[PDB]
Amino acid sequence: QFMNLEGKVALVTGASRGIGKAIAELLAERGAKVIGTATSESGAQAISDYLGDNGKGMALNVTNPESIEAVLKAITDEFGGVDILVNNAGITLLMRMKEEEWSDIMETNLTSIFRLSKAVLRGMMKKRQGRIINVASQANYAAAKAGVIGFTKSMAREVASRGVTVNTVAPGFIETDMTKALNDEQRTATLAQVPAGRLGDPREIASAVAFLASPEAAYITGETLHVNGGMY
Amino acid sequence: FMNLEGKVALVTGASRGIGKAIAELLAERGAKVIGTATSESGAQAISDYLGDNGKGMALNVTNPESIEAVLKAITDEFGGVDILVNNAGITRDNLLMRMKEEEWSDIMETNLTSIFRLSKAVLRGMMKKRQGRIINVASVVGTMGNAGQANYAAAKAGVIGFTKSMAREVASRGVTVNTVAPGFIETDMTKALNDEQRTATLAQVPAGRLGDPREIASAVAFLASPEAAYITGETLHVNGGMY
Amino acid sequence: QFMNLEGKVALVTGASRGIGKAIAELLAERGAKVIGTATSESGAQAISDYLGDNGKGMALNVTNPESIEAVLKAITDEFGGVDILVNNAGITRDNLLMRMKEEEWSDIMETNLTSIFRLSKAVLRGMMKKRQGRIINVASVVGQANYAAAKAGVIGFTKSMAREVASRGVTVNTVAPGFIETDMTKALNDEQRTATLAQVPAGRLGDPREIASAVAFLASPEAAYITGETLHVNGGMY
Amino acid sequence: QFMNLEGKVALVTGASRGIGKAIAELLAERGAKVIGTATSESGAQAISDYLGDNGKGMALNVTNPESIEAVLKAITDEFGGVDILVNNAGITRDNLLMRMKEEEWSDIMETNLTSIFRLSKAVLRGMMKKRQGRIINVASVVGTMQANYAAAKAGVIGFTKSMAREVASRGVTVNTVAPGFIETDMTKALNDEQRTATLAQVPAGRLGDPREIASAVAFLASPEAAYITGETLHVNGGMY
Repeated sequence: QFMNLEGKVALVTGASRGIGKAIAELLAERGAKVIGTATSESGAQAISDYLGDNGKGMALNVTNPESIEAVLKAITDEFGGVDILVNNAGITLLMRMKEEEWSDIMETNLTSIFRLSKAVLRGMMKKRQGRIINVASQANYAAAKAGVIGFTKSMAREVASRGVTVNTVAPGFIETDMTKALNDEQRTATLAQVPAGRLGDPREIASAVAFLASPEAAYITGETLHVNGGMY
Repeated sequence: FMNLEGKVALVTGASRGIGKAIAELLAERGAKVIGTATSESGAQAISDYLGDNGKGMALNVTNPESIEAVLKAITDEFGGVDILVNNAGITRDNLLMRMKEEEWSDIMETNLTSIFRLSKAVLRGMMKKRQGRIINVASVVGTMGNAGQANYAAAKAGVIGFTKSMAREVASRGVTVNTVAPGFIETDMTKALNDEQRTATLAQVPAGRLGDPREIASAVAFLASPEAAYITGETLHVNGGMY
Repeated sequence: QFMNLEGKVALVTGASRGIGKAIAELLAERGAKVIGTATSESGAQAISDYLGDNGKGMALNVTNPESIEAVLKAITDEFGGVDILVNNAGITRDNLLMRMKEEEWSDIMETNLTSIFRLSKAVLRGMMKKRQGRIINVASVVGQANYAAAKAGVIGFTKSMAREVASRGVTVNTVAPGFIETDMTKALNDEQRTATLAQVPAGRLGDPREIASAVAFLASPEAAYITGETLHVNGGMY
Repeated sequence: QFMNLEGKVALVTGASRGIGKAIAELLAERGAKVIGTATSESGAQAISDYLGDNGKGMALNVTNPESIEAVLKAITDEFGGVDILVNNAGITRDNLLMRMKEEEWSDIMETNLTSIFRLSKAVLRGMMKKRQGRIINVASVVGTMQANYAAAKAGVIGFTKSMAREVASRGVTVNTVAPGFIETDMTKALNDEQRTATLAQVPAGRLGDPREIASAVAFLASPEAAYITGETLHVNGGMY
């Protein structure tokens, strides 16, 4: 019965690969009915393929209110409301950083948190039980990440008394298809920053998320959990 | 000592309270000061209190064209901006659960994206001179404390994230980038409360009084001075011990 | 096989009651062989009584090097080295600074901060030889300048030590409880309870088991990339 | 009248050289009557020599209650109570924890942390009587990084925040200044390749000057910082 998610419906945004995928898979293994999202239909189909009976994939654009609305309705109709929301969808030189780079980061990595969070909150508060977990893996990225943490603390305070927790997981350097493609000199350089002397695995971010999502983390909210091998 | 003679300062949102106190103190320390308001009459009132020590200009920090025009005018008349003080603290209280998306994005544009635009527009000049100061001032906390400013929390934290990150890119060229974070400061709204209400709001503040706008000004003037050249990426809290 | 502690030996200091006890019980339930401590022999016996075959209790004074040494030798001989150390023993000596006495300061430093240094150093060699270890310090957010100093110190020690030992497979973390239901809170009047809950957005006190869960998670194989971290369990209080 | 310290009595512990000295000098230049301390009498005499009329030096061991008491009495008798306390005295005792000795640990605790408790408490009463006071802890320099010290430094910061909350309502502020890599006699004695390597950690691309720590201290000590308390002011050229 320990950290068991039977009966819970989880929505994991941006679940095609790496961290997102590891999270979706672990939540399914712990008993959740899982809905993972991608930006395209084929993306959504690949997610359905790896979840099989434990859930399904859907197409979602987190910068589009209509897409958000349609996806939540479909989830609600087929599975019941979202109990666990994992906001993992996101994207990535100041003297030349352009207006569009800045605002795309704000919309995709920060405002998306606000929108999705607000769209699932009413159902969670009616049930008196809920989990929102933001995964926050460059001045534009930094501002948005810090904003997600500011939002997390502040919102946690408003919704705690209704049984909903709101937290952030902050990965360090994690082994991605992108990290694997770097050369060995670059790999060695990056690891010099990490006292543990290795990259993290996506499954290690998944574990942190699964823990916060469980009944046994009910008194943890407003928290940033760092998973970085000692890097900061 | 903490002398700003020969420096050109732009203080956004200098009509009243904190903004005004800052613009006045920077003028008293020798800076040529340009304060801004959203309207022309606003700009005129600023000109009126600065007299010889500077002038006021109309600026909308959400409008690139307004920004460009204002910086050109400053550059032509005074030379580039040496000190930029961003008022990044124009908000009214509200709960995250109550606020709608338009309130959210207006706060983001006015309080956070404005910092990015203004900062980027003054940086080239500062880096060419190998000397510069950018100081972001967060909003005052009002009657409803931190709970009341949940609407601003993401923006405020973002300004701090931007500050640390950008400080790192520009430090080697003699530009510092810092934030001042006021606590509960005396405003017209707080003056209007009764004494029982003041004490109640003050129960959060160990110092047992509200801060004066001049105290925020001092902190800003210190960071803006030559004697703070090794301070950057920092948030300086001026809050009488709250939290 | 998930968050399973089979084959691991855990030492939980100060396990007589509340948080300490919850931790020792949960670690046993997850498969660890657990040694819990108290300051007296009868304390140690009560701990043996609730662990039964999953471990035993021992008398330990964390301000006494000899006591530390004797306890570790006994653990090592009987069970093998310590794999998991939970530093939970601590005390309070509240008072206004203007009245605070030398002894109230130094007892807090010795019991709540230096003890972490001593116990941590005494288990580290074994853990580094195995390339696997967990050290978890439990620090309550609880006239407290002495307690505050010591707690901030434990956090500084944690971050700094984590950096030295990470590359040898040992993690070092802190769990920071907020207001938790203990014998002390149960004894307060209803007006005082309502006042303390006004500080907590979740609107209830935490359960000792909820601190135990956090500790058990960090102690598990699945938290191998988490180190130098403070995990706050406080219902939103900060 | 700006950041003026005329009429204030300042005690700066550990004022023989570097940061301590720069602080004592600056506070004197801003008008304070300054008492700087060293561990020996000749140390105290050198301090008297550089302060001349603006103050004097005294011998003090911050791990010895009797020494603390004697020094405070002498200050009080001759100058009046301490208005500004700068706790700068500290040491390092480096070592990996798996080899660090009990005495290294406890000497650091006593010298860098408990000393703050003792000196702070000893000046507080006079400060609260006047409804005006400043306590500033300087939590010293990183030196080509120093692991033993981290617990004590973090403790000083915890103590600072917690104490600030108790005494704020009586006009006393309590803050910390946290220097980064500062040019000292020890940094001067590194080779050039080592200096370059350290500076790679610092975005500003140079070491700080002791005077720059002094400025931060003098600001916090002034009337114009009356609403700043419980704060750590970092002076590190962007390092971290």
